[PDB]
Amino acid sequence: FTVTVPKDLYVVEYGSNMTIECKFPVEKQLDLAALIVYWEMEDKNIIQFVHGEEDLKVQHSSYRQRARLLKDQLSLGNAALQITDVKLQDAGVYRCMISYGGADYKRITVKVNK
Amino acid sequence: GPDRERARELARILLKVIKLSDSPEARRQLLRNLEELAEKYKDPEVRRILEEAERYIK
Ligand SMILES: [Br-]
Repeated sequence: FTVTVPKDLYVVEYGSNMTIECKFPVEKQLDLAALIVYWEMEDKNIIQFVHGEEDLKVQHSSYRQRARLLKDQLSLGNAALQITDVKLQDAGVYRCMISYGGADYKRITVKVNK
Repeated sequence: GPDRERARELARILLKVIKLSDSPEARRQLLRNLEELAEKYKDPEVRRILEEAERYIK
């Protein structure tokens, strides 16, 4: 079981939206009761998608109303994180962890320019 | 080296989700991932993370 990222280094502008792709193998129909998707940066919980459901109370405040998992993509094996209106505090190392018949994770480094 | 450091980092993530999860099934699934990591890397840091995680499998 391998998680792969097509782009592990982002250089984004202040005020941009950014989409970070995080891919995992799906050789069947997606079995939602076996899937966990987790996104963080530093120790900030961004996305915690557990077996088809999310807990809004777990998401860090600085990502409330600004970060979302593109759930349409999950059936294709892409657990893409979308972040709206990027600011300097969003620079850093993002981590995407997938557990789906095995576990893996990737790091994505995000520089914010302005 | 770096692969071991990645395994330790993944293990820490698995523990975090366990602590913040409601679902016994999710917790068991992540614990399985941890034992899979312990089985592969035979690492004392992964082991201690696994030991702490086992305390949350209620
Ligand atoms: Br990585």
